[PDB]
Amino acid sequence: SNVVLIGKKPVMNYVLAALTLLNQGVSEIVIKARGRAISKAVDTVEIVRNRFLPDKIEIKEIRVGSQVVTSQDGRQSRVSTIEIAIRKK
Amino acid sequence: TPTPSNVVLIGKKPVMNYVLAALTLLNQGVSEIVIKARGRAISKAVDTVEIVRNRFLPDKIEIKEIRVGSQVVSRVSTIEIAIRKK
Amino acid sequence: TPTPSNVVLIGKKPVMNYVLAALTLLNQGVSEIVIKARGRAISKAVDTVEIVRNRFLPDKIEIKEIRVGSQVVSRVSTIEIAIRKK
Amino acid sequence: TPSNVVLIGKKPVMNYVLAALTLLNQGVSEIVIKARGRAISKAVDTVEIVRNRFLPDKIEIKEIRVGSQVVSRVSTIEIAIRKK
RNA sequence: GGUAAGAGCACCCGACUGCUCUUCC
RNA sequence: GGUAAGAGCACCCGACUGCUCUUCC
Repeated sequence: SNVVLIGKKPVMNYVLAALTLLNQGVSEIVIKARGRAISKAVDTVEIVRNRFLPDKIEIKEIRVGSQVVTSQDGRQSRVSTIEIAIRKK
Repeated sequence: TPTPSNVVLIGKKPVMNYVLAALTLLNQGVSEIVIKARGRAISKAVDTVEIVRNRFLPDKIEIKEIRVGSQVVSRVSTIEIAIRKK
Repeated sequence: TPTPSNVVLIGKKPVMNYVLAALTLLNQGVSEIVIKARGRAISKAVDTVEIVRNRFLPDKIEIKEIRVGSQVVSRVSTIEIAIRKK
Repeated sequence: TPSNVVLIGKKPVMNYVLAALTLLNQGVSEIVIKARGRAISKAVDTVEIVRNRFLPDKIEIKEIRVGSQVVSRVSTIEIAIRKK
């Protein structure tokens, strides 16, 4: 799987996961997140770009969207989503 | 009629504020607007865009482009989502 | 598709702070940065750029793009100067 | 100095706005606003006031050039604007 | 989660007041 | 006698933003 799913863990967890994927020869990886984690996704990309691969990375695609989920009180709600496909240059 | 800025800066306010700003711009003959945000508010930015497109102007608005970045403060993430009617 | 940005924001601190930030970014491998400012600091933004291109990296840094604008406050002017390695 | 040039100094921005608009209203199609040092922001102000408040959808930013001059060093800006 | 009320730090736009310097009637 | 327009410095106030925090629902 070339997908890094952003969650509640510190951003460095996902940064290191992504870096590990890139170092293992995986040409293209996809960082995915929804709701509050969206900014963390962006962080994950930027750190990967700005701390470890200052030139060896490019953003292939950014896609945003929405999905309906049932909250912890059984109420249907819309949640934003983001996917960032990046690859080595 | 003076030309308003086509930029909606997402900040600390509720999403509805920015949805209303964006829709006000679009309804006043502005063809393309840019939603900008930094840090956690990036989520709000996305919310705003989605809320503007799928809910209140359906089938009329295109996401022209999405640009992410970093701003030196330490650093913080940035996003700019350019959308337009189509 | 747009290449992610790296922004240095200008304020009222001594110009060398911002020059330092810019040079640091450029030396780390970032090939293009954006110097942003609002109001009076616009002058300093220009300063930063010039100081970057004339004192440290002569014949290495070029101006990619200059954009001026306005933000509602009343109103304040804005500048963005994108510079790039030749 | 060319006749289509507005040089920014220490005067309130309204003066330079008025000079620019006077030129544009007298039939001059393109004008250039020039400034140096701290007045640079004022130059931008002038331009922004002219194209957004006085003549909406009629003025284009043709070109912006920044530079340096020796006095110490001072920054310079030139902003060429034109009618659509 | 909240058009619930506040707080600290950083960053930054603008203003008042005092002082210094420049340019007048 | 008048005290304007700028450039600095000090202090402070009012917004915007970023990052945390407290209480309340």
